[PDB]
Amino acid sequence: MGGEIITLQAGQCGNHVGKFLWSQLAKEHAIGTDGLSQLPDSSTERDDDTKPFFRENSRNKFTPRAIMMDSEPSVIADVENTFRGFFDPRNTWVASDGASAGNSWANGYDIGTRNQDDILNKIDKEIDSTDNFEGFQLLHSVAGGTGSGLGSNLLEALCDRYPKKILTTYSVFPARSSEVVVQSYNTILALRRLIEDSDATVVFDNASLLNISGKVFRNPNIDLQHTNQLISTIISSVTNSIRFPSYMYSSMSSIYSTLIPSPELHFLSPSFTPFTSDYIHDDIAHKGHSSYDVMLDLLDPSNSLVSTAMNNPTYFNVYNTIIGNVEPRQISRAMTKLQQRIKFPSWSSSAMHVNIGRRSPYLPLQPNENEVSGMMLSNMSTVVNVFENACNTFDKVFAKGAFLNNYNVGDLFQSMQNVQDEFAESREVVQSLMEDYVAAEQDSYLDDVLVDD
Amino acid sequence: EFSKKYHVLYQSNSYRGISTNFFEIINDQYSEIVNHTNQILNQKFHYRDVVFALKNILLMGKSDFMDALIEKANDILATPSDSLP
Ligand SMILES: Nc1nc2c(ncn2[C@@H]2O[C@H](COP(=O)(O)OP(=O)(O)OP(=O)(O)O)[C@@H](O)[C@H]2O)c(=O)[nH]1
Repeated sequence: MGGEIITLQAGQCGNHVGKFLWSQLAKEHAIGTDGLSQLPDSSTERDDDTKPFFRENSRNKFTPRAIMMDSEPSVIADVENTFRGFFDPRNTWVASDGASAGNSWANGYDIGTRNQDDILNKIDKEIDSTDNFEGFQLLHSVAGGTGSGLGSNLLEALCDRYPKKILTTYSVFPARSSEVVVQSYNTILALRRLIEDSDATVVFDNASLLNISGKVFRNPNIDLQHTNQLISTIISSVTNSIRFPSYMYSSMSSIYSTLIPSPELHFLSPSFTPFTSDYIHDDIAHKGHSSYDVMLDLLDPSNSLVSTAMNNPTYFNVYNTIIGNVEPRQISRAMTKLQQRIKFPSWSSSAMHVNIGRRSPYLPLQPNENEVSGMMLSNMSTVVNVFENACNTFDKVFAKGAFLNNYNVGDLFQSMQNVQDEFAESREVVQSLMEDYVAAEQDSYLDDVLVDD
Repeated sequence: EFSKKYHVLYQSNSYRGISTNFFEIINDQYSEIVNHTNQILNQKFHYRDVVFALKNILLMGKSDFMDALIEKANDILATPSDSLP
């Protein structure tokens, strides 16, 4: 049931996190920044599997199965120059359309619609270079308007172009916005398509990112690159279940089976202990923690990568993947303690799920204090809170219609009325999504199938 | 070569009959030959590797390969297999 997955870099943040993720994967699989595997191709026995994400043209070279898409050629050229020969130049899309004319979602949607033929041709060509394919992993960067529009365009193309492929998505939300109206509008327009077509979506609120980067790093000033490093390490840890396949979860579809209770609830809440492959990772051997402490930290709000807003939060699918030399008795003890310390909906007796991963034989081994790490993903309704304030912005700005002269160009509708209607429809869609999420927080949700048969 | 060596050894130990030298030569012979068989089996036959392969194949120790075979032959398994060439 295991298939290959292709990475999709959309927007400047998307391209940066893709660069960081591919550098992290090259570090784990000893591939480096040159595209040539740092290990000699004479050792055929490899416990990992680069094939789902690396195409192998020459025996020592593994080309990352990813496409670089952006409107700003400067960042693409920079990433290509840093990663000499690592990426494929034919998979770098810029459309030569110049810089983005603003941060409007409509601009990105238009630049994706006009150049849809080229990107679809590139995607089909990449599919031709593979045989067993399962789905894509899209990086939205919804904080940017052009990036969000491009992501929505790719989603609207791939939903009907490949309905038999599972499409997971990664939306990065900012903490504070200089003009909350424009970014809120872009995120709402992207979330509309996320609810419509996206099969799986992982949110990334930048507030917890800034907090963690200020806590674990020594420098008080926070740089965007090592912040994207967090998301890249997260994506590598989650993909470890396929790159370093375990004995329980061996396919992204199987992973989403225990994480997607229904196509409606497809937004997850992440959490991760203090990382070890980041820049300032020397202050990790002084923690002296165990696997039970790792699980506690995974359940702690200080290690969640999104705005917690924990006011008796309802969980739906709590799962975790633990990488390192893990002990089963500590796992059982942690499960016992957490089942006594986690709110569960009374209509479902399904508890949290624990998975154990393996460490790479070429990754730098850490001391016995932080030698084992873990990632946690919990289906929580509090994610809509991240949108709630956003909708609040909508609910307090849509009465007038500011910045309307910028979403009228590019899209198919130049009139104010049609754009207003589309925004009202997107607001209604996100309202219905929040209503579904708040109804899932009740037992009457499951009782709906009991009252009628 | 082992037979020739320990035969010369026992020939040197023939005048004693039943002695402790006989027993210690037997013990050295057993230890050496057992270590040698273990080495030969782990190198030329990959004993522990064979055990790992059997655990991953028959005991389904490798979920990835099992899922691969399942997605490969699900069409044939779903169809009746009364006649299998
Ligand atoms: N944390 C973090 N956020 C980023 C980073 N790069 C971009 N972003 C987010 O993206 C928003 C700015 O938009 P861009 O990513 O540049 O998208 P754009 O404006 O269309 O520009 P291009 O993507 O180059 O076309 C900011 O509000 C950030 O939240 C990054 O490196 N780290």
